[PDB]
Amino acid sequence: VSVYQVSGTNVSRSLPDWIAKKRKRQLKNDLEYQNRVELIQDFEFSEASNKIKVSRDGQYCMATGTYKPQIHVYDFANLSLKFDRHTDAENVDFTILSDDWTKSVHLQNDRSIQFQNKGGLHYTTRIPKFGRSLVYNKVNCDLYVGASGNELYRLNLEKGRFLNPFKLDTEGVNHVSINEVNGLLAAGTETNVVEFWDPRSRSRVSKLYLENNIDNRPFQVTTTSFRNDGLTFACGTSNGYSYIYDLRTSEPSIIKDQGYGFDIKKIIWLDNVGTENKIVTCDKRIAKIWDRLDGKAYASMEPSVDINDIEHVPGTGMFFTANESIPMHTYYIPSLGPSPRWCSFLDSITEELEEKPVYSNYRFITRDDVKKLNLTHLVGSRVLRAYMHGFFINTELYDKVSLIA
Amino acid sequence: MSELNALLKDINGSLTATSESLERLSGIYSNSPAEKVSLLSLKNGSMLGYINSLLMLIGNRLDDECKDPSAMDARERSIQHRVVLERGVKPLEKKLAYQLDKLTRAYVKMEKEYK
Amino acid sequence: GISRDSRHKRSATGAKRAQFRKKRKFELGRQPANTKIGAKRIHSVRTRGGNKKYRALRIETGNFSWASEGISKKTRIAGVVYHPSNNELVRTNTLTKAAIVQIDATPFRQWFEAHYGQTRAASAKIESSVESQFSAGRLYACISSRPGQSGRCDGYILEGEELAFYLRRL
Amino acid sequence: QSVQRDASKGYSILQQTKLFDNIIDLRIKLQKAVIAANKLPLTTESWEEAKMDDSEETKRLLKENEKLFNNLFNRLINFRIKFQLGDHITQNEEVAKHKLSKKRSLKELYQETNSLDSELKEYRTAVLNKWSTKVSSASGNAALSNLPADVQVENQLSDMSRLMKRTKLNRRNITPLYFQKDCANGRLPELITENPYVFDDEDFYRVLLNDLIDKKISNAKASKGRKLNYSVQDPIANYEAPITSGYKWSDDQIDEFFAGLLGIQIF
Amino acid sequence: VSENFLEKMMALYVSSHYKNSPNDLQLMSDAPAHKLFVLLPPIDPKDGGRIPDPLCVIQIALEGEISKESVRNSLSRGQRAGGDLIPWLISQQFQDEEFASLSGARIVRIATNPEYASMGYGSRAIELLRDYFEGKFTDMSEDYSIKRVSDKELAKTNLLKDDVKLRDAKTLPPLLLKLSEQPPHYLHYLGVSYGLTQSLHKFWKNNSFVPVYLRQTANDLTGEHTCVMLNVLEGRESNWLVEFAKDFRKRFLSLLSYDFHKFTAVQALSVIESSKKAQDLSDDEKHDNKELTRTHLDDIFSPFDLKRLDSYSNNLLDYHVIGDMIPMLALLYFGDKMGDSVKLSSVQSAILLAIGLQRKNIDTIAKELNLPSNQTIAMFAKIMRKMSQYFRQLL
Repeated sequence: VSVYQVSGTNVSRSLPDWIAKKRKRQLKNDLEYQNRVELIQDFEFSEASNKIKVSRDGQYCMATGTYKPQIHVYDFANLSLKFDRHTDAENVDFTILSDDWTKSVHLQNDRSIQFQNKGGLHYTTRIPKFGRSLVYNKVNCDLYVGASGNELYRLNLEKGRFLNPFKLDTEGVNHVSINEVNGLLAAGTETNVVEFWDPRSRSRVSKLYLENNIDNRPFQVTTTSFRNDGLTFACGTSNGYSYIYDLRTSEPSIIKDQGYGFDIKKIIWLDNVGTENKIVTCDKRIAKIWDRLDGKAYASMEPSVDINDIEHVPGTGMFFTANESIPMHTYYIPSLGPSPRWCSFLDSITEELEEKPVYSNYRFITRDDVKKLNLTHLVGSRVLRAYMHGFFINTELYDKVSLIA
Repeated sequence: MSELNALLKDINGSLTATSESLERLSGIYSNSPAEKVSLLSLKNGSMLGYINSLLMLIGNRLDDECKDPSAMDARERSIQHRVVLERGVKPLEKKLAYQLDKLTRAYVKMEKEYK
Repeated sequence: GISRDSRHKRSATGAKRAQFRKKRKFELGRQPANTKIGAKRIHSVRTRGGNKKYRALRIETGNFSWASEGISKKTRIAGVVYHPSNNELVRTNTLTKAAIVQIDATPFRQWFEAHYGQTRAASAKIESSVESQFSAGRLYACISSRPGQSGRCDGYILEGEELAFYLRRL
Repeated sequence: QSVQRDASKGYSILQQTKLFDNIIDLRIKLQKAVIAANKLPLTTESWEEAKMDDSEETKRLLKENEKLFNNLFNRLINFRIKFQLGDHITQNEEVAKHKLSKKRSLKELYQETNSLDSELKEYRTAVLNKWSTKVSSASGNAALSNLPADVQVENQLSDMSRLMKRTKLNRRNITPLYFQKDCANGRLPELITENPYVFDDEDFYRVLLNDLIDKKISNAKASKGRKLNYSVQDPIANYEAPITSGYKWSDDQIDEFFAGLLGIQIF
Repeated sequence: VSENFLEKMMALYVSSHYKNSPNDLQLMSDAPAHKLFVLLPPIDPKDGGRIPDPLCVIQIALEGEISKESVRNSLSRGQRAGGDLIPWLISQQFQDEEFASLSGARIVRIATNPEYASMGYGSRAIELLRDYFEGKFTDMSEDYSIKRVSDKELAKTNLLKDDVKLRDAKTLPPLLLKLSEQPPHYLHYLGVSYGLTQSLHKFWKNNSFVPVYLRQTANDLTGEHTCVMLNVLEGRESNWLVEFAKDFRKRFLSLLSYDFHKFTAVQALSVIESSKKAQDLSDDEKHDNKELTRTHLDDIFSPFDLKRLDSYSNNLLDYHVIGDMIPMLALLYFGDKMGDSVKLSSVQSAILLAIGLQRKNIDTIAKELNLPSNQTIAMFAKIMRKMSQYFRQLL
């Protein structure tokens, strides 16, 4: 499958970007600068982005930056930066309440929640303990904020009052998500357990203990998401393993390994685009697209810089990935679906795109792990192939060896 | 240290390890009315015959006199049990694999509920 | 938006003072610089007067000084271990002054073999804990600079009762 | 009651796996002995030539080697007699108990191995034909009416000579001690790479280990807001309005799914 | 008890069908070829044997084993014998005698509880049903015929004294039988007859069925086209399905213009994929698609036509100039003559199929796919450009 990178940094991983701007004045002559194409103007923070989401209309895109902590709100219709508003601290999460960009909620890193209207900051409230994630249940008009403390704080926008918090067995909430069809509020705690809560009642419908046979190292859940069908569920472990649980049965349907040993920063259920049985997993370095039923990889988008967050424009092939670099990368996988409306002529110019192309297929093992697994004798064999400081191995062979150890 | 001395010692410890594991095996069996599946049982009975043939071949290899050095009798018996596992028992297990796994799955579920 | 004016606070008696005047430029503050481990990434800040302040948004190398031996070497910063003000800076691996980090010991190890010719002996003797850390491969160091002001992550290796107290806290 | 019967059979099936997996562990430990055994001297002269190197130490080890082997090959027979008895493979209860009670010499133990093999050989013919009938009828092959397993086993057994040659293959390339000397002296009549004297069951060994590994995998204070304040906050009051339609699924369906979340003779 | 259970079956059975007729009950009861299957939830031991409600009920009709002479003789007469729908239809359409001799079972009806529709129970039942005939539910533990009224009893009974009673419970077998207890009949294929709808076709396509026939004339009552889909169980010969699936695929591609122009582009495309999946079932390379030869290309397209093709790829032509060549190009690609060199996305395939085979105008496709006309033309030009490059390579 072909993956085209429309907007992004084109320099190598080793050479950092700020030099590119320094080189750029020296590279004005080169024809590539004139021919290089960017869809959205100024689609870049000064130093880095954190989280990027698209509005329900599909007309507006929103983002957050490192320094100064800014909030860009891009307008697709004008392919431009509609406005940038500063804040008092960095953003851990945000949700666009209204259909448009007009109304939003931000959980900053100072234990504060900020409500921003069109004009500017509307009201600020401070939760009792540090926040880590945020979700809005539209039906009940309740805002659920994960917290480092045991209490899962619940805030009601309609009545404008904190309500009684939901007490959780363990202390720590890395991520929260709500099933749209049902309303299950799955809280991902630091221990290998997800506490599923009925919103209408105040109860614990069940707790799900995740299990990883391959590794005995304890792990933390980092992301949870529900499919739009309403019955399937996802998880991401701190060891780099993503699960798909069918809620009715406790056992995992599939255990796919990204392979780089890096946490799973976000999971997107690609139901709308077409061929509904696709799930995207994102890591620090790589994001892979693989089928939910069979586990065979479809296509992978590897930028040369760390990925902070990824998001999918609904019903299209556009993939926005918030990175740790000045530009915010954009990815277009034509196979999945059509290009969005606002990029009408993106298809025509597909040839000039980079068309970036092993690494997503196999698992990556460091030198230390090789000694732990006593795979030293295979060093130099066709089984293990090298890249930076570790070797690649087939996932099955790794699971074969790790269980042996 | 003579090459034979190393081999005797290597055989000596390996045999000793074989004793401890067998004693554990006998104890677990003695712990084990539950009805025992005939085909899978024959698989175990067949294989214990195979290990028995291997040992008696080793005994022929330990024997200094070496009367029947090629060890046809021990070798023939190893064939006899080997064919049963590879050709007779194995195809039946695959055809019976689904129902066997289902029955085992039922028990582990019930044991979880009891726990 | 950030301000340092003391007018907004309550008086010592507890009265609620009225908003005296609008915010003035000579009493400003700027957003904090959450330095995190990674590729070096700094941007200048034009401050009052012609002076400039460097904001270390990202950094992965720093000069660290062995004070007992009085030497200094440039080393990579492995990760934050314990931070006295707030713990959640440890969880996100944020760098600020007084944060305790783990630094690669390889340059110090090479220098020590060079200077003392040992992996004369009495001088070569060093605290047991520091030798154990050298065996481990990472050294506990305290950052002395202010990454949010000077753009540097300079610091020094923990030794003696410093090391004892912080090891107890860990 | 029926569930209990299914559970008990499900229970019984498991130990057969565990018991088999243990026997695999027995074979794995013995693998080193078999490899060392194939390397041993093949003739009396080589054995004598082997012993002279360390006569006293070799004599000690040879005495120890005899004792542990005899104790082992005693122990295996006792377990085998018990196993064939408990599984009803052997029907003569009194004879089996007598055999366990009495100690046995090497020749007597050799004799018992033949008796145990013969008892198993009859059992195989009954069981294999029994299950082959069950599976074929279940598959509809009876309705169709691929050889029966018992007949299949004999056909391969009738082809002993090919099974004869497979083992003689020296895949490991093991060279017995003083093998060259015996060859030069014409002490190895069978030879006068496929070596008759070397036994190689690595292919069968590798299949078993692969089977074991796969099975495992398949199984596998109020200040700063630190205290919560519930008093109404005017600026955020009525910040948004609820949807009256409610969740997509009906309230009844939602309730049922939550209850099940994460778990005449009619029958 | 049986009456109580029977009603529950009919409730589920009747609920799916729009307007059921009473006669089918007699068909269910008397017809020897018919067997009834019921999917039941896990039984709680605490219920004391209370009958559980049926979640899914499957009625299968055994079919086939027709003598070749009967097939030939009756085919020559054009007379259809009662029963054995699928063997008779497939034989008539393909003029193959061997298939009629094969044994199969037709899934006459499948019904699931409407409130629990789409929950995946439907796919479970077919999965279990498929495994049953393959032979996986073999008995693990080491008779169900009922004695018929004897002629002697009939002769000894007087009309006035005759004691008409329900049969004694001990004689009757159990109402529900575990799959292991009763052996399955040997079968080669499982068949389904239904009106083509996207939800249904996706459900069957997921259950490994293959399309072999589609009726040209839409059903008057429903407006849908009847489709026959077949599946081959493991351990049975599969070549005949592959030959049928290919030949049906060729019928569909040309037939799309006449009467299936009403079908949506996506729906028509999916039918092609399901048929192609049959080819994937055949691991053998004996029957494979043939690459177009240089001589074959020259016969189809003249040198001026190829030059006309290339200029459009270079954008030196108007679209209308290449209007004539789109159907032949569509036939060659979807016939797989072009080979691995040219592959297209789902959207592009839907676009080419519409202009090429449906013969729909470009604007009509733009509306059906909810794309602007400009993008549709732009995507189409890319398809042509790939095609022009391949012809250059072959030349």
